[PDB]
Amino acid sequence: LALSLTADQMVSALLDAEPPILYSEYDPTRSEASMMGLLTNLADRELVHMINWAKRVPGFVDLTLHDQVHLLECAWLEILMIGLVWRSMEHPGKLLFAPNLLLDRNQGKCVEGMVEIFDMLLATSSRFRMMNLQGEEFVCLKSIILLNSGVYLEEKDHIHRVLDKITDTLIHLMAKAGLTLQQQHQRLAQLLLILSHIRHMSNKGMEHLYSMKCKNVVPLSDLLLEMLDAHRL
Amino acid sequence: LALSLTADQMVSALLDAEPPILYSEYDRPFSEASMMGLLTNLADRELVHMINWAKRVPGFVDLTLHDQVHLLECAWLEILMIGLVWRSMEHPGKLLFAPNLLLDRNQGKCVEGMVEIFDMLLATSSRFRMMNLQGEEFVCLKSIILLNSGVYTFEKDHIHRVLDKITDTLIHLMAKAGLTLQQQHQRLAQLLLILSHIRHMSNKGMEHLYSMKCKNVVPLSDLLLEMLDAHR
Amino acid sequence: KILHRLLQD
Amino acid sequence: HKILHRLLQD
Ligand SMILES: Oc1ccc(-c2nc3ccc(O)cn3c2I)cc1
Ligand SMILES: Oc1ccc(-c2nc3ccc(O)cn3c2I)cc1
Repeated sequence: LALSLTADQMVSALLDAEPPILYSEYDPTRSEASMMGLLTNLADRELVHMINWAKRVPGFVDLTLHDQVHLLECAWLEILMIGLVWRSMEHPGKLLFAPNLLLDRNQGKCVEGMVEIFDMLLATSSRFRMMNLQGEEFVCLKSIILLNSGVYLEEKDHIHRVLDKITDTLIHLMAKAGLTLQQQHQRLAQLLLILSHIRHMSNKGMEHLYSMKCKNVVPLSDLLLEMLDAHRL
Repeated sequence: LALSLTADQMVSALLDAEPPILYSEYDRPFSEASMMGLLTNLADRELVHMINWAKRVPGFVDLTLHDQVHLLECAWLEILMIGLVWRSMEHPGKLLFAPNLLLDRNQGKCVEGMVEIFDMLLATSSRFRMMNLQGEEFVCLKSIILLNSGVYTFEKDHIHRVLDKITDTLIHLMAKAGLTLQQQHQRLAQLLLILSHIRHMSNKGMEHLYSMKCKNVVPLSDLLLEMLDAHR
Repeated sequence: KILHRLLQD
Repeated sequence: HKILHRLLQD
């Protein structure tokens, strides 16, 4: 079903599947508990939409239910983070967790160990802005993360077929943007090398989240726990 | 001085820079302390060769000392691991830490928290094998890891220029092997997506290594401790 | 598993 | 005062 899909049809499907931009419960007044509260609350609500987005990613529903769970359990924070980074592109020096929740590096210090993650997120956003990342490219990268981060038994062969399909899609986009063959491969590489850093940020974020769960700072939803326990920290 | 290099000259320079394959202590079934002992001892000796390998990576000497340090501190376990995975490519089901140190999967359970890391490494190795990864491709990936992994953690323009050079080099190799244009960028994608998993394994390894320190299972070298302390 | 049922709907 | 400093410059 997803194999017999053109590049323009692939972009369209991904664009149409995009989750909404959710608001925060942030009321402007003057902590670590509140700031962590707002973030975990937002992620919990976003997670619900991520599932329905994931099901609209071409090829995902073809996988078994067990393998769907595994891919989401592995990549959910990566996916949330690349979304965050994308929303923050036009906001230098700041992270747009929600339209009503725009935080800078300084406010990240309110939560211990968080300013390190903030700095990495900001650099990724700055890197996106440097490359002038397009929305058509962003949705490709995000769906790549979903499929790639957990795939490492004809299931794997189907996932790689879809991944290759998304790769052709990215090249198709860059060819339309006027890039030469050389510039096409180079950008493709540059974009895919970002994913390594997004993995890193997610690894660090997961440990930080686990640290906030054991310290019993702010509480976590049952959904967030099961996503957190999946990484076994 | 690295950007003015041709694709074949880039391959040759990297191939010539390859560190040696070191040996472990040649001798008794492993305990948790002994198995960690060999691994940390091996890595400590490999680290010395990695620095000299890194300096021979085109463009790396052009960077400041601080930048060089930062890239190595960030990527040293990734680099050790992709080497391990590459060495283990001809030994399915096993991890070739050293020619006299072949570990399957059951031996990974000697150390607590280790068997999960073994499985990820074996999966990476099985993946390389499936793709029929070439040595020329491998040395490109390893150097890419060196230059990429710490670059968003800071001169940055120079590193990205060298990264682009290695991309052209990879494509050049695939064009040689007869792969069509479509197959070229598809394989390029497949290869670079492995690095996301190599990054994942390093982070798990870093925490696990740090865990062995806290439990004081085995004393770590000052160098290993310093590479370790550069992380969370 | 909440994720399981949530993928089932 | 890094050991890595020494290894890189010799
Ligand atoms: O869209 C979102 C929502 C939440 C996060 C997020 N970032 C962090 C960092 C540390 C931590 O402990 C939790 N985090 C969360 I939840 C990112 C993007
Ligand atoms: O060539 C090498 C040498 C050592 C490692 C390595 N892998 C681990 C995993 C966990 C841990 O605590 C230490 N590790 C080491 I040292 C890999 C490749």
